[PDB]
Amino acid sequence: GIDLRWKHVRSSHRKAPKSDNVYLKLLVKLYRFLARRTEAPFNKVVLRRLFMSRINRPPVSLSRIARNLKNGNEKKTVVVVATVTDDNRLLQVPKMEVAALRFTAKARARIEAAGGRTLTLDQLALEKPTGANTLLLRGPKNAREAVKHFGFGPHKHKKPYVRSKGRKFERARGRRRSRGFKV
Amino acid sequence: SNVSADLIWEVSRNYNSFLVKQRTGTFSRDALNLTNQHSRKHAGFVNDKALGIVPAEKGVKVIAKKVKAANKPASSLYTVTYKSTARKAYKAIASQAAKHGYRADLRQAAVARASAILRSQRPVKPEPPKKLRGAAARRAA
Amino acid sequence: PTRFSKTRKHRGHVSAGKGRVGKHRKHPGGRGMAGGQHHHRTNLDKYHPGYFGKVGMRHFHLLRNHYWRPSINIDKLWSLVPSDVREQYLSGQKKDTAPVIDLLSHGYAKLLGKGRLPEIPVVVRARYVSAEAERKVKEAGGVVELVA
Amino acid sequence: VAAKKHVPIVKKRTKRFMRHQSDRFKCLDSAWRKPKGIDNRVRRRFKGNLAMPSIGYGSNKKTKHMMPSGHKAFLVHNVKDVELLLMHNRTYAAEIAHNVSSRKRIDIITRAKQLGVKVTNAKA
Amino acid sequence: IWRKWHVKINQGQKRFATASALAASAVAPLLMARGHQVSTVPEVPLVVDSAA
RNA sequence: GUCCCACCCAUACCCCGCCCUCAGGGUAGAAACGAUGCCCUGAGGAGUAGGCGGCCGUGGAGGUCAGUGACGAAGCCUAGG
RNA sequence: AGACUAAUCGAACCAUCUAGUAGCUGGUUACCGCCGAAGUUUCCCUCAGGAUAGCAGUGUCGACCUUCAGUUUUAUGAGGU
RNA sequence: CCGGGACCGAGGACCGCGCUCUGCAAGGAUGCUGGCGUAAUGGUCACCAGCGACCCGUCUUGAAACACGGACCAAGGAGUCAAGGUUUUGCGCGAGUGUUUGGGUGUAAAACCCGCACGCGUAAUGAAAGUGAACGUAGGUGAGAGCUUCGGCGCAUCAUCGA
RNA sequence: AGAGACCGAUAGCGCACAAGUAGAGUGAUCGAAAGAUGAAAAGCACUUUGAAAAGAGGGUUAAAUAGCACGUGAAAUUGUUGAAAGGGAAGCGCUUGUGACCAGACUUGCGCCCGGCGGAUCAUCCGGUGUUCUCACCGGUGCACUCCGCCGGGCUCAGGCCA
Ligand SMILES: [Mg+2]
Ligand SMILES: [Mg+2]
Ligand SMILES: [Mg+2]
Ligand SMILES: [Mg+2]
Ligand SMILES: [Mg+2]
Ligand SMILES: [Mg+2]
Ligand SMILES: [Mg+2]
Ligand SMILES: [Mg+2]
Ligand SMILES: [Mg+2]
Ligand SMILES: [Mg+2]
Ligand SMILES: [Mg+2]
Ligand SMILES: [Mg+2]
Ligand SMILES: [Mg+2]
Ligand SMILES: [Mg+2]
Ligand SMILES: [Mg+2]
Ligand SMILES: [Mg+2]
Ligand SMILES: [Mg+2]
Ligand SMILES: [Mg+2]
Ligand SMILES: [Mg+2]
Ligand SMILES: [Mg+2]
Ligand SMILES: [Mg+2]
Ligand SMILES: [Mg+2]
Ligand SMILES: [Mg+2]
Ligand SMILES: [Mg+2]
Ligand SMILES: [Mg+2]
Ligand SMILES: [Mg+2]
Ligand SMILES: [Mg+2]
Ligand SMILES: [Mg+2]
Ligand SMILES: [Mg+2]
Ligand SMILES: [Mg+2]
Ligand SMILES: [Mg+2]
Ligand SMILES: [Mg+2]
Ligand SMILES: [Mg+2]
Ligand SMILES: [Mg+2]
Ligand SMILES: [Mg+2]
Ligand SMILES: [Mg+2]
Ligand SMILES: [Mg+2]
Ligand SMILES: [Mg+2]
Ligand SMILES: [Mg+2]
Ligand SMILES: [Mg+2]
Ligand SMILES: [Mg+2]
Ligand SMILES: [Mg+2]
Ligand SMILES: [Mg+2]
Ligand SMILES: [Mg+2]
Ligand SMILES: [Mg+2]
Ligand SMILES: [Mg+2]
Ligand SMILES: [Mg+2]
Ligand SMILES: [Mg+2]
Ligand SMILES: [Mg+2]
Ligand SMILES: [Mg+2]
Ligand SMILES: [Mg+2]
Ligand SMILES: [Mg+2]
Ligand SMILES: [Mg+2]
Ligand SMILES: [Mg+2]
Ligand SMILES: [Mg+2]
Repeated sequence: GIDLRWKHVRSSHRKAPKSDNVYLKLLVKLYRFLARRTEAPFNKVVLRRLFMSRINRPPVSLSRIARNLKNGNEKKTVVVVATVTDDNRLLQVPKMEVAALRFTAKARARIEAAGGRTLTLDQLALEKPTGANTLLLRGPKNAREAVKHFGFGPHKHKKPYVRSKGRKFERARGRRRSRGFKV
Repeated sequence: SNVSADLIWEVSRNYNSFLVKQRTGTFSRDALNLTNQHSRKHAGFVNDKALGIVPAEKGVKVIAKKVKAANKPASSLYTVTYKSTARKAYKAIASQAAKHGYRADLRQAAVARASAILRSQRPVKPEPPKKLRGAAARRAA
Repeated sequence: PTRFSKTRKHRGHVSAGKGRVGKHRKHPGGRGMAGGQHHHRTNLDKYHPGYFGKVGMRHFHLLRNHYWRPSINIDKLWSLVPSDVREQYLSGQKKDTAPVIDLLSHGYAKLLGKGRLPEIPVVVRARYVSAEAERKVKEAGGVVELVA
Repeated sequence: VAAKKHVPIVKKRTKRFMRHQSDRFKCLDSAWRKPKGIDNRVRRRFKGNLAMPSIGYGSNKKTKHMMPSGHKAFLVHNVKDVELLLMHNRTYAAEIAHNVSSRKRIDIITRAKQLGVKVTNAKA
Repeated sequence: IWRKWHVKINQGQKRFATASALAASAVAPLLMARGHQVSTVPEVPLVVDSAA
C-alpha cells in the first residue's frame, strides 16, 4: 500500500488538435518546431491557441482592432488566431497590418482599400519568428446565446427556456406578488 | 503554390493503392520505393527526388526522377542499365546518389538492393535430402 | 450510424447500463406534465418560475398585420446607400448634393437613433421617427419628413 | 538463411485460458469469456481456480510476433507478392495461402528459393 | 417507410468540394496513387486539338 | 505463571527482469520521418452499480489489390502445428 | 342450490377495439485498458415509488499566479457535560 | 582485514565521473574447455502421485443453501425509428444565413442552374394605449497573458463604483 | 408495366408445392406441415441363395463416398474396433514422472593465399548520347603482372543443443 489520494491522473488541456485539416496539421508542425527551438513565449502561446475549438476562438471585428490601435500602437502588428469580420458601423478604417487565420471577403477588401496588407500565419512566422513588435488579441468569450442560460436559478437573473415570449408564457405566479410570491 | 510533397504525404498517409497492410507489419508495392516499407522517407511517389531499382535480364536497371518535368510523366524518368560488373555498378549507383546532393541518405539502401538482385541472379545449389526421426521405425518395414 | 453507439458496448453486460436495483420500468412518476403541483413542484419551482396563473387581458381575433413596424437604428443608416456612392460621400468630394433615403422601399417603418452620425446632410422619409433620431439628424444639417 | 541475432524468447505462459465450466456442458465453447456473476468465484479470484487474462502477461516488444526460428510470418498469394520480401530475408518468412493451386505453389517455391526466403509450408 | 433516406448539404460546400476535386485532378502523383496507369501520357492536363 | 535463545512462512517490505497507464525531456541551413515515428528518465497497477477509450468478429454498398479458383471455391471433421 | 343455459356460469361462446395500462415478478448476447459510488437533506393521499441537494464520470478553459491544508505552535473569545 | 554458499548478466561503436595512471575491478560478462548433432533439449495429449478447489444465473444487509429457474442439442431471440428540444465535437459562410414549395435543364427517382417571398438573427420593455439605448478617445478603480523606445501600453475574464 | 444499399425455405404474405388446401367445432369461425438425384433415367440386363421381401455377384456413370428413405450431411444419442482408469460421486488449478505422438534449428558461409584449368579484356584514351551539366552509358583501343570465373590444397573468422 502507498496511501495516495490521486493516482494515474490525466492532463487537463488539449495536446493536439481534434480537427483533421491537412493545412492546419502543417501549421501545427511549423509552430511546434518554432516553440521547441525558440525562447519567445509568443510562440508557445500561439501554439496552444491552435488546438482550441471553435467556441474558444470567437471572431474579432475591425472595430475591436481600431479600439486597440490607439495610444502609440499604430505601428505594431496585430495577431489574431481566429476569423476577422467586417463591422458595418465603422465608416473610416485606419491603416494597419493584420495576421489572421482567415479573413472575410469584405474585411479583406476594406483593409486593402484603406492601404493595409492581409498576412498569413506562415508569412508571419517568416517575417517575425520571435513575434517582435506585435500585439495578440482575443474575441469576446461570453458573448454567446448559450451562456445566458448557464446557472439558472432564483435570484440569478438568467434566461429561461421558453418556446415563445408573451404575456401568456411564464410571468404569472412566482414573478409578481399579485399572484403568490416573487421568485 | 498550394501543393507540395508534405501535403501529398498528408493526403496519402492513411491509404493509397500501393499499400499492403496486415498483421505483423505493413509493406508497399511501389516502383520507386526501396526496402518496400511504408514511410515518408522511403515513399518514392511523393518526394521530389527518388530512386528505383528493377532487375533486368542480365544486370540492374536504375531509374531516377527529373525534377524539371514533374508535370510530364511520359518523359520524367532518367533510366540506365548496368550489366558490366558488380563493383562498377556499385560505384556508379553510389556516385549517382551521393555526389550532387540528390538523396544522399538512400545510398546504403540503393547499394544493398543492387547487391541483393545480383546475389539473386546466381545459380542455386541443390538442397540436401531430408531425414526421418520417428517414422524410421515405420519405414523399416 | 449504429456501428458506433453505446448500445453496442453493453453486449454481455446484464441490465444494459440501467442498474440492478432500479430496473427501468415502464412509466415511474407519470406521463408528461403529471404531478406539476404535487411531486414535481421542486423542479417546477427551481426551474420555470411562473408556470401557473393568469396575467393580462385577452384579445379576440388578433391580426398581426396591424402591428407591423420594423425599426432601424441611425448608425446603420449610411449602409443603405450602395458602397460606391457611399465612399464618394465619405471621402467628401460632392459638397453640393444630398441623398434621399426611402426606408419603406427597404422594408422599415420607424427610424430609431442609437449611434453617431457623420456631418453630411441627408433626407430621410419614414413613417415614424424618434425624438433623439430627429435631433441627431437635425444637427447634421439634414431634415426628416413623414411619408405614410 | 539464419535470422538476425536477438535476445532469447520467453513466453511467460503456455496454457490456453479455458472458459469456466466449459468442460461440463457441451453447449459452451472453450473460448474465454468474462464472468459477470454477482457471486462468481472466478470473478472473485478464490484460491485454487482458473486464472484470468491480464495485460501483465504480455510479451517483450523486441520478440513479439516472431516464431521460434526468428522470423515473422507473411501471407502470400502469388509470385508477385513474394518478391516484396527481397529486402527482408533475415527477419520475415513466407506463408502460402491455403487456396493457392498446386501448379502455382511450385512457382512460388521456386522463386523463393532464388531469393533465399524461407518457406514454412513447402513440403507438399 | 418514413425514415430519413436523403440528406441535405449546403450548395457552398458542394461547390467547395467539386473545386477541390478539380484541383486534385492536376496532380500526377495522386493519379498514380489512385490506381491509374498513366506512365505513358505526355501532359497530365491532357488536351486534344478538337479532333473529336 | 513469568523470563531468555535459535528457527518456519503471506499476493506484506528490499533488489533485479518484463508488460501497460500517467508525467517530464531530446530529434531539420534536414546524410530525412508508418513526426500518429524513434530515443532518455520517474512513479503507479485491488473493485459491484456506473462512466469513457481502444480493438476483434457477422449480412450488405463505393473504390482498390491488373487478388484466389474445376490442376478443386464455400462448407464440415481432425488428444496435427 | 346462485342452480342450469353444448365437459365453460356470482353473468355463455367467436372475431375486433388490442401489441389495452401496470409505482409489480422474470430476462437483457465479444475482449482489453483507466476512473469509481449510495442507502443521507427537503417536498409529495408519500412509506415496494418520484423530484431536489449530495457522492461519480467525461469534455474543457485561466493560471502556472506559487496557491493552499480533516495538522502543530503562539496570542485571544464562547460553553455548563 | 581475510574465507564459504546461493540467485541474476538488463544494455550494444567512442563521448562521462575517477584511480593504484605503458594501464584498470572506472556509465550492466567475458575467457578457456568437453560431449552430442538427434527425439538428446523442447512441446501436445492420456494416466498415477503431493497440495488446493462447495452449482451456475438472480433478488437480497447476508446464497453452496432445507430460497427460485435449469433433462440434453440445433436454429430463432430483447434500447429501435420519427417529430420537437438541449449541450458538446467537425465543417461552410458571416451581419447576415438557408438552392430542391416551385421553375430551367438532363446520359433521367441522379447530377447541374435560377428567383420573388418566407423562416431565424440584427432591440427591448409594459396587462395595455405606447415609448424606445454615447456627458467621457464607449467611463473610473484593483488584478491580468503578451508586447515595449523600459517609461509604459494592457486581450479574455473576475470584482467593484458610475452612465 | 418498370425498379431496389429489402428477405433468402423456422426468413419473406397464412400459402415459392393439387393453400384459404388437409384437419377441428352444432355454429359464428379457427387453420397447418411440405423446395434441391444427375449434363442426360443412362431409374441396375442377367446369375445365384431364399416361400417372399431382401442379400451376394455382375452392370450404367466423371462419381452409386449421388440408388427415387436420393446435393453438401454438423450436434444431442447409439454400435463395432483400438488405448486407459475405477475401495460410498465425477469434473478442475499449480508442479514433476511414465507412455504415445510431434514442430523447429542443423546439414555451412565469408574472406585471404598458393597452384592448376577455361577465358575475355582491366586501367587508359578519343567519337557520340543522356544528365543531378558532372557524372554516367554506348562505339572503337588495350595484351598477361590487369580483369573474370571454375577446381584442388592451406589458413583465419563466425555458426545448433546441453554442461
Ligand atoms: Mg503496488
Ligand atoms: Mg387572486
Ligand atoms: Mg460492470
Ligand atoms: Mg434486471
Ligand atoms: Mg431510476
Ligand atoms: Mg499462447
Ligand atoms: Mg456479494
Ligand atoms: Mg513528449
Ligand atoms: Mg483496475
Ligand atoms: Mg464484411
Ligand atoms: Mg440484412
Ligand atoms: Mg485467374
Ligand atoms: Mg476446399
Ligand atoms: Mg349461499
Ligand atoms: Mg355445463
Ligand atoms: Mg375472445
Ligand atoms: Mg410490449
Ligand atoms: Mg397484453
Ligand atoms: Mg482505484
Ligand atoms: Mg396533497
Ligand atoms: Mg422487489
Ligand atoms: Mg509565493
Ligand atoms: Mg450542568
Ligand atoms: Mg444541558
Ligand atoms: Mg554464469
Ligand atoms: Mg565445443
Ligand atoms: Mg521429453
Ligand atoms: Mg479442502
Ligand atoms: Mg430476507
Ligand atoms: Mg448464488
Ligand atoms: Mg438450511
Ligand atoms: Mg419468486
Ligand atoms: Mg425445476
Ligand atoms: Mg443464434
Ligand atoms: Mg433530433
Ligand atoms: Mg431574409
Ligand atoms: Mg491596471
Ligand atoms: Mg505579467
Ligand atoms: Mg425444413
Ligand atoms: Mg413460411
Ligand atoms: Mg407460413
Ligand atoms: Mg434436401
Ligand atoms: Mg445389388
Ligand atoms: Mg428381386
Ligand atoms: Mg463427388
Ligand atoms: Mg453426392
Ligand atoms: Mg435419412
Ligand atoms: Mg445426402
Ligand atoms: Mg456424436
Ligand atoms: Mg478420472
Ligand atoms: Mg470430490
Ligand atoms: Mg571472348
Ligand atoms: Mg575489347
Ligand atoms: Mg568501353
Ligand atoms: Mg587481343
